[PDB]
Amino acid sequence: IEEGKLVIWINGDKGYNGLAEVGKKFEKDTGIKVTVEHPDKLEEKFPQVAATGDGPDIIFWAHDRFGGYAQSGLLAEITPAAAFQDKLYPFTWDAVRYNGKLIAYPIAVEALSLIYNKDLLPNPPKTWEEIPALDKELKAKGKSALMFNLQEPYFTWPLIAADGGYAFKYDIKDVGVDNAGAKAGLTFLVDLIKNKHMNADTDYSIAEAAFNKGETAMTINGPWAWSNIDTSAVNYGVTVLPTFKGQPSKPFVGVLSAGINAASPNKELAKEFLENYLLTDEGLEAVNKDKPLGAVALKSYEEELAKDPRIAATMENAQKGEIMPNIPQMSAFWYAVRTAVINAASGRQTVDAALAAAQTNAVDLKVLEQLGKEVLTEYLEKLVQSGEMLLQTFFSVDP
Amino acid sequence: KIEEGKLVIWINGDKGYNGLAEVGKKFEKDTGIKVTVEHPDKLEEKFPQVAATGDGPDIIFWAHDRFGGYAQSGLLAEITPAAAFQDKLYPFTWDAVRYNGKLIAYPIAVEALSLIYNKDLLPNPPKTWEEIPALDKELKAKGKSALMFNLQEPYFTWPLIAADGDVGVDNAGAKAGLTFLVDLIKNKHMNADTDYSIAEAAFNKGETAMTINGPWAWSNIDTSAVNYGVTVLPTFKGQPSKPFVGVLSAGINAASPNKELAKEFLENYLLTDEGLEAVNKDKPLGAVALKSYEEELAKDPRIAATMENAQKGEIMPNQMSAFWYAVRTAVINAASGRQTVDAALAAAQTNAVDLKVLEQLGKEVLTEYLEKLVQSNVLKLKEEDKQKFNNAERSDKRWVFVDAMKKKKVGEMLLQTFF
Amino acid sequence: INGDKGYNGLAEVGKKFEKDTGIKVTVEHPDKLEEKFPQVAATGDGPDIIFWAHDRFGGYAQSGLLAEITPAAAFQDKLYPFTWDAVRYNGKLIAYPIAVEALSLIYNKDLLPNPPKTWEEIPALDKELKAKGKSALMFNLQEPYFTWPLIAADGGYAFKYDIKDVGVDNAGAKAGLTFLVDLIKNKHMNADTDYSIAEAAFNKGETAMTINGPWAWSNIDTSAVNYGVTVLPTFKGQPSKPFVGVLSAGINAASPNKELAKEFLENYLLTDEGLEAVNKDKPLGAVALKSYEEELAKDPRIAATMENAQKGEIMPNIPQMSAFWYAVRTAVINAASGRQTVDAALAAAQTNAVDLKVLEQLGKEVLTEYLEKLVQSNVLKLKEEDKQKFNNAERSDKRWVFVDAMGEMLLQTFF
Amino acid sequence: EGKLVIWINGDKGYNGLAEVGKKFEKDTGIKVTVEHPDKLEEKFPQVAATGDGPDIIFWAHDRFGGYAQSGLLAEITPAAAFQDKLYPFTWDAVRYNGKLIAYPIAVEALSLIYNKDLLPNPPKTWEEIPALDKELKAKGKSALMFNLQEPYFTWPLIAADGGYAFKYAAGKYDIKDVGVDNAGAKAGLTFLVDLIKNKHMNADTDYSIAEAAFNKGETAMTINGPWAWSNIDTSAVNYGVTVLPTFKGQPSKPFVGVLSAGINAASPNKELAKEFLENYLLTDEGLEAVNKDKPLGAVALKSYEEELAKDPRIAATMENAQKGEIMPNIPQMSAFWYAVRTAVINAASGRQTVDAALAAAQTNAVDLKVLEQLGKEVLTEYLEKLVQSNVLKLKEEDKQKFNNAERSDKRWVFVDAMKMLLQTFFS
Repeated sequence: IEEGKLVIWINGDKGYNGLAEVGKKFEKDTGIKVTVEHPDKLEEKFPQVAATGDGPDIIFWAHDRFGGYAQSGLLAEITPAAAFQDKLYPFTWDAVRYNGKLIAYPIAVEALSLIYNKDLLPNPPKTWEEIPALDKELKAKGKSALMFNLQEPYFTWPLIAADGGYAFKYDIKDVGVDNAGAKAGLTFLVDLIKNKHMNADTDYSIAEAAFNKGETAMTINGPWAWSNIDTSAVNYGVTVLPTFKGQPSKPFVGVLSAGINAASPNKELAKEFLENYLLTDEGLEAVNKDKPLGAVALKSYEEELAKDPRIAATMENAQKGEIMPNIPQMSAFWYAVRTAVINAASGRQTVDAALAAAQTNAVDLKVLEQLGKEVLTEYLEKLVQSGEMLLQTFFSVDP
Repeated sequence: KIEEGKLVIWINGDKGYNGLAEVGKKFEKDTGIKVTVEHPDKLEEKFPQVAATGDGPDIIFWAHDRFGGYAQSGLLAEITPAAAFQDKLYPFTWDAVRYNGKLIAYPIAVEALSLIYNKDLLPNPPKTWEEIPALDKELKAKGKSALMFNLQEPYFTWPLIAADGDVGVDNAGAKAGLTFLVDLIKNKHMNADTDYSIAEAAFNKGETAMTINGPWAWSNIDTSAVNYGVTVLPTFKGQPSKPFVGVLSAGINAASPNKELAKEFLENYLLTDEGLEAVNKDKPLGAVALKSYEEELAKDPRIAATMENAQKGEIMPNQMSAFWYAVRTAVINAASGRQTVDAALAAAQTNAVDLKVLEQLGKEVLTEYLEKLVQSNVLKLKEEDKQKFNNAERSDKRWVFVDAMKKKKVGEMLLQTFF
Repeated sequence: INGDKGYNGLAEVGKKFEKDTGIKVTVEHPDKLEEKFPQVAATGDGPDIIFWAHDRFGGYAQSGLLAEITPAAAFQDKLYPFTWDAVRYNGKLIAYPIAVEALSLIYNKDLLPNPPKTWEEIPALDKELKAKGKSALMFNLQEPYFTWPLIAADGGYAFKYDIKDVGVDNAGAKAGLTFLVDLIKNKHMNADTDYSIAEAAFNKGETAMTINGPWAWSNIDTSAVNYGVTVLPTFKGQPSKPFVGVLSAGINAASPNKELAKEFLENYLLTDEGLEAVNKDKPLGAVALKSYEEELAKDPRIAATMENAQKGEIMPNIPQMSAFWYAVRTAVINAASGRQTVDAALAAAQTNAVDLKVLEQLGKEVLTEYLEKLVQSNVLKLKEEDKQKFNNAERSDKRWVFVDAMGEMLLQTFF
Repeated sequence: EGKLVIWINGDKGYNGLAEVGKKFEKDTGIKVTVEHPDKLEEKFPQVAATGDGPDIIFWAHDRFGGYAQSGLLAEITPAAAFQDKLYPFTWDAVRYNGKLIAYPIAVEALSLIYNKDLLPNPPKTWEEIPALDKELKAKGKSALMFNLQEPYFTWPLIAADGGYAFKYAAGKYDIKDVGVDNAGAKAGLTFLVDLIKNKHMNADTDYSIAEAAFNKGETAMTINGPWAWSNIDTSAVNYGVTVLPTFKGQPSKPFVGVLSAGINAASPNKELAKEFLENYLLTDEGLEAVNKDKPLGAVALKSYEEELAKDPRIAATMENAQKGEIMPNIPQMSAFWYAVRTAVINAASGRQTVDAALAAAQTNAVDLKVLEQLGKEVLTEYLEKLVQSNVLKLKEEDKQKFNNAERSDKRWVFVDAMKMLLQTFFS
């Protein structure tokens, strides 16, 4: 680790030079050089580059895959002014809340939104319960109402959690698929499949191909999919997700966050650059020019971009949507939802039996996984006397 | 990506891939079957993946070091070599390729360690290990050393370790060889930290009289002058040194509709007095499997020495851990001196069988991990592959799974988290 | 033999089997033979024959203690078909069925002169019997040996005809368990009635009918109740599936006389007076031999014990009672307490069963190599030929060959 | 609280601890009842984890360290002025992690016991043992017989020329530094087994074989502690104990255990002990009344040890304890006991050489405990599935208690929830 200057590590999602273009505004006005770098495999270098104290002082990544950094406790806290915590939506600071204090800075926001063909469906439904009758009307014209990815729990969980449902009780303690409100949401979904308003084999590609070829009226996707539906000429709107039993569908919210290192000796100067330069109207648009940040959580700027109705509804779904879990890497809980949807959609179990078995099949999958990690930890500790070769030694030929 | 009527062959860029191209189109001239010879971005792994989904080479060109993984997964078709064409290939050059009573493919080249000496520093090499310390006695007046080879890899050390004489790496004769190896180190005829880079760099500049290497090194040695000879490895106690012998073979896919014409290329065209030399012109094969034309090369005394060394050597181990790590740290500990030679052998043997225990409880825990994934049908894998998973016996479930996963949602991230 | 069946009653061969043959031999009953012979042949020694309950001989067959047995087609028709499947284990017969045991509906002829033949009569007829201060039916529900007959009454047989995880989530176990729990919500029966609470209810005489086999018969004799026993009620046109325990004679695999054990068991023990002599000391109950069983069937309860066993369920051959008992254990208590739905309780207990049995053999595997390492280091100084025996035993039974070597059993290193 | 309860092993002077304990009719007006349950050291941790048990417990110091990691005890509060009245090395014996744990009572170590009618002056070196046994074998006897099966008896000679169990670093016995493979460990070990291969000793002798042969006059010497003394006074031998012989000029180092006591962590009366201890038990007549019943051997206090030292047997016990060094407190000591012993057996059998049997034993030991922890974890996760499934009907207060306990002792907590499922892994 070095002192005298500040740095930044970002990928090719958002403009690598837009941040540079805002980068030298800092050093032009201050004199502290800010190098801006884009390491290949950023999410795979940081806990490596930081655990010994080296690396950046600040850094950028998402909030959904952020459960590998906070667990090793590295990102230092920030005492932002109350006047600063009032520049972004009050619910944004919870997405980067940990142990009680801060862990990074919100910049923008990402969430699933209801996408509908405006010519096929001029007024999209606001209610899940009215789509089966709507679909029957549309299948007589050769179309389907709603087609989105049923394979990944990321898309299907909002409806399963629509009735009094949410990921955690606030921290594991157990898998969160037990509540009887998920029975109601999962029942409705497996019905849309068994009554043939939906197919259980619909993946992301099939749902995307059906919408831009104009074969379906609605689909579930995020701002990342907006690029490919504009190549097609389908006239589409973007609105809030449909409600169920009166409660709104709440998707997962991914938020890019500007964390800063605890081994970082330029703590404050990193605050001055992010708070007073990056995180206001002038800084983001330098970033937003090279590549769009999507909806940004900064009230000042979001509203002027909220003139785009797609970006405004993307955020509206995010404010209601609940925060992407701090226990992730996509396992445990993720495994219980997916196996519950698959077995119930094919009719092997009623939904009551499916998610009850799928959840204890999840917790007992991770007692096997962590058991296997230990014997291999003991394996690895033995040959220390002398990363994928462990696959051909254990997936070898002989028994 | 499969096809009927073409032959596609894949080989490392180690080997002349142009040579096979040279032999390839001559095939399509006398026949009409257009052949394509590529050396894809690292074929050692890409093959098992694309084998399982059915595509890939019709003929795969490789050694019999790692064909364990290929035959038993069952996607390298069985062979039918006529008896009239048998009787030529060395009695032993198949034993290496013969797996599970049935033949996997046909061997081409044979590669083995050979004692490499220059003729400038000493005219005629010593034929046994025990006299090396005495000859080394007066090669330092000039300032030079007699022998430097790689001591880190068991591939080089094991020929001397087991030169004298489950069972285990700890035996009465393994002491003898190991004891002689480390006593050379304590007298500064050799150093425990000498690796492949140091040993080859010293001989190629000519301050070492003898080395132990294979024909893969001869390219760099030819390029760096040094008038050198190649002979049989030094004897220990009276028993010959037995190096690990790789035979480089030609596997053919089991998903290939053209398996008849795949042989037609290897049998009557590839392995001949002519087409063999065609690939070897651009790539030194060392010794070769055919006999009608192995002895042309045997005029070259360098290639003859490796053949005599290969006929005495063992077949490489085909399982890439345990015993290999036992011999490694047994040599490492005793060479640095911090543990007695017999203390190192005892400590190596218990770490080895404890390595295999810790290894195969992981394989049992692993087999349990995927038995749970197939049952929950998290994958939606075809009902055929799920019952076919449950039909296969316990040890091969791991392979039936991943071939029932390369098919297509992916469960490759579930498995790569397990490690 | 053991001390619960006839030692001398079967030792009376010297007076018959042996005289014709000139082959002197005779039994003796070591006490607590439960887990005591698993190793006298683990040598090649041991007796030629052993009798004991069919509970679990499969653990003593794949480990190589029981050879294949020779019943002729004419001799197999001398015993009931269902008892051959008791000792039939992976396609081979490893023993000779002698006597069998099963549940039966215990009626009494004063409250209800004609007992119910189906299960749906008892909710509707329990009414009559409810009011007057009693109850029509009640039995142990806290251990699945009693609850499984009705739960599995509609559906597949599971064990009669590979053994690992047939599964309890079948739609029939729903109908069985749903009907049973519907009996509790209508208060035809209460959720907390195990063995003694159920027997004391019938031995203090405030319930009409019960479920239990022959081992309890004497307790109803002493308490003044006039009862018989009959066949269990059918559930949805299909008979109930009570667990059929069998007493069978297996003959060792290292035995010297493979065919002399068969010639004696088949033509001398398994004949009318052969099994009789031991039935004189013993109420052998229902016997597998159709010839004599018909004469014991004068007792209408042995005929009912038999009839319930013919269509009954064969006892778990392997160590399945580790997962299955537990699978059908936790499924009932979680469902009867209203904590889970019948469907949620079945699939959970199903998957809870096979994933804890996986942990257990895994714990067996790491312990086996833990104990195996202890004998390679000679830390215990095992008299050597107590240690070749350990190294040459089957990788599974190796952990009990190690107990042979020297009661007291420490190992408390794990606890 | 209100009363004082004592646990002490049944082999000690437990009732001699009542005469001293019944003398509490002074200002304390509090009574004590001494109690001697067997398996006591096993039972205290499991019941004191729930907050019950005696106030003070007399036990060897080696297991007090395994207790205090779980916080089964409480902070000690000795004054530094009275700390000196004991022997300063005994304070390091019970000092654990940087703390105190107990108050020293007795010092216990091995010593050379000889037959004077057979052997008038003992040898002071191990090197002259083989020549002395050569003379006694001519007369039908042997020089030395002691238990070779347990490394506690063989450790003094294996450690003379610079052998140690775990190296004391700062306040801590270095666990990556094992001293059973040091130059003098080998020097002591071969000489131990050359005694066995030259037929001077025999690898089959255990404690029972040695004790009977020594008290029947069949051997001239034996190695034992103060516990075996009374059996030798019943014997017909005129015996005495003395220094242990030196090896290569250095004296042997026997393991020094101290019998001492603690004050329960959740105990309701912690200050009430401290007097019984600090002021009473530990006074000249305090230990005299328990040495009255069953002798304590060497005591940490001076003014009564000095009275005891006039009998040369306890003076030899204390002196052999001075050159000996304290037994570590740490769970890895069992891996030490396993490593040293399997090395002795295979070296005494000629099965392996001494350098070879030592190395094969050491990594056998830690590879064995690797399987132990792996066996404890699959067990721990296995019983978690048993209580979470409610198969054995508990919940009430016994279920969340178990689940809130830290994972490491989710076992002991579970089988003290037995208000049955035993060795099901042997089926």
